[PDB]
Amino acid sequence: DVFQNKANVCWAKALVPVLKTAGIDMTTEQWNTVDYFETDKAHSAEIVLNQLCVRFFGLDLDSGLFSAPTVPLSIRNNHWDNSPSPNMYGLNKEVVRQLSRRYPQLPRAVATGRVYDMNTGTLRNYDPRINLVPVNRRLPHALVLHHNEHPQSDFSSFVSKLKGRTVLVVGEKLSVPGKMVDWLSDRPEATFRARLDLGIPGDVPKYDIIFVNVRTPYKYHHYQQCEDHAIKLSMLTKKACLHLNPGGTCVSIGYGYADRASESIIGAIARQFKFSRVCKPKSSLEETEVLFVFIGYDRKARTHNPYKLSSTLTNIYTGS
Repeated sequence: DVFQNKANVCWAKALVPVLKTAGIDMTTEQWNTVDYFETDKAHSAEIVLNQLCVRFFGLDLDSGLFSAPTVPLSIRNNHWDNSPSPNMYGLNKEVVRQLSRRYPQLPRAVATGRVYDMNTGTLRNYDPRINLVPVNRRLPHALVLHHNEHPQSDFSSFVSKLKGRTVLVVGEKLSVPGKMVDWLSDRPEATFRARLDLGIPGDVPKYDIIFVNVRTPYKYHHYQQCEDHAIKLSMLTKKACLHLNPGGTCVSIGYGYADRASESIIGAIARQFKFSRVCKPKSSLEETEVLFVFIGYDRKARTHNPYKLSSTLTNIYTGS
């Protein structure tokens, strides 16, 4: 039983038959290379599928590699399962055929659940470091050249300088001088105590400022860190838009949008605000770290130009 001692990995479950269409059989050890499996947290089966697709085959879901409507990934009662729905996935053999000209051993990889090393064209056993980026994806901004191990960033000063009276801090505790601060976290001392992997609870009230004080560990690459953070942007940063007063502000720790989900999520958040920017205060030490800044929450219809935030991210990360 690969899911022994796990209570919150329905998503990994649901993925078994999807992954099986590409010959993949994940062991417990291999499942532990997914952060949320190891820490036993609620996750999106779809984001995880994209992660595994890249690691195994060096390609993300926009390649169409899993676009065959074979197995459903569905949500019922906030539980992932394979119950019938119009949200289906599976190895697409036509797509495999198209890709085989450029990637001769890819059909064998997807037949036998082996890693297609985009670097060598040769087959490997599973290792999350072999394919660090999807080769099919045009990255919307540059990624950092070097990552180092710094202490955590102290954002107290930054937040205290924002306009607004009422603050909700989500995640790690933060003192904010001169403002009222509610605290949402899974700790006994929190104003609102809840499991943050289940998102901002519906019964949390509205605020002037929401600061998502949540980090994601760097393991292999900026890409990995970014895609592991994506679910938190969905569950916290995006849900935070429902907990803002008119004209309110949401600020969130992030790592850009290297992956397709982060990009989509950020775009959908950005459209609900009059202003959206990215910055990296002097207090932000970890090289991949940035703050997404969303100012002036409204319900107005509005297009978003992703080139604005992408330009800024490229500048921050390349020192340009």
